[PDB]
Amino acid sequence: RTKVYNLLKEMILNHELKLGEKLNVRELSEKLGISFTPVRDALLQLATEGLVKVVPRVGFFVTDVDEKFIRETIETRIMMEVFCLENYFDKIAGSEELLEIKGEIDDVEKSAKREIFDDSDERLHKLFIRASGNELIISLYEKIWDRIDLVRHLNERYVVSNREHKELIERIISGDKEGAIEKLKEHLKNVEAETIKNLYT
Amino acid sequence: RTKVYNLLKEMILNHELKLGEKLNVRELSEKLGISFTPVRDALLQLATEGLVKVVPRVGFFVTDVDEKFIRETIETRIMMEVFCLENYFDKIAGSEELLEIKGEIDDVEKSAKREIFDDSDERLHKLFIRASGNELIISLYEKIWDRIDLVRHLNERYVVSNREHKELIERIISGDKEGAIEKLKEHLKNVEAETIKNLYT
Repeated sequence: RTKVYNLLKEMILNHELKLGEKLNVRELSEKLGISFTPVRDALLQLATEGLVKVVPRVGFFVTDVDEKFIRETIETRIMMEVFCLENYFDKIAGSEELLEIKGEIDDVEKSAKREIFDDSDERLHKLFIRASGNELIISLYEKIWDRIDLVRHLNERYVVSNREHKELIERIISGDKEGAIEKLKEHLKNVEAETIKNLYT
Repeated sequence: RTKVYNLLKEMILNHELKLGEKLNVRELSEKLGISFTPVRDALLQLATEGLVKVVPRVGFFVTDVDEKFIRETIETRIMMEVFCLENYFDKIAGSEELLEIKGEIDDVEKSAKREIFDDSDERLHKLFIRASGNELIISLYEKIWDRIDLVRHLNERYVVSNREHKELIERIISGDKEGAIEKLKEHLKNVEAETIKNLYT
């Protein structure tokens, strides 16, 4: 149930199962060599998360992504990341993980290696959330991050995002709370706009 | 389906199925008069929501409630409700729904009827979230409200909460965003403390 959930989610997030694609439990079970029941269980789990849609009298489909999808994700990120950066600022600023990430970011500034960036991006934003120690918020944000991953194909600006991340960390390290928050908001709004523009290719 | 899920969730939230109680799929199916499949489907969804726990080779149980559960809910409420009240203030202030809630509050103060209070409490806090128009945040908050309903038995201070709601709404109508946010945070912290204190009675 979990192995298969994780496998099917990976296939949706990396678009092996395409946005909007019709999903058939039996096809998947045969494709994956896994019985029917845990495939169905996993699809239902994915439906409650919004990555799968269940259309009465028809069946399961991979979610479509439209402007609303992107916008709702970004507003949710603003709400959660800002709350956590504001209220757990000193914990974040003093963390060993912030310094590791800072190094990754410097590496990207030189290499423009997208893979390192992707790592650093997930790590930085999840750090802000993890610092709360609130398992409920952490678990909710894991699913919000899935929505971000789903639209990664539209998020081309990584070189400029990396500069934004570099500056954000500098503000955090210096103690500039309000400046850090403003930079985080600017970054998220810039991502929103770029992501949406690329939706319309 | 969702109907079965709603019935079972309702039985948890009203403590027909007690906190920590072992849930038997066979027994539940027979009680509700339905096939096993949708009962199992519903329990698995409730498990992903945190209202049910799955214990390996043992089975399903209603969640227990402890201090962490309460605290994590309350922090998440502060996060979401403050963000929506801050960013959608004028929309909330001008809504007809705020005026109806205002009237229910006066009913409660005169009458101290709990049932009217519980309606007003859900309506006021959900109004703040609904004003965002963000369906993702609205859908997440629906499940956070389930966690609030689960601990209603610990939340005795409704007469004083109602007076806090009265002041909060007066601050919204007066146009004092900052004062309204302060009062909302105070109210939520006061609910937290007393719900926790009543946990250990």
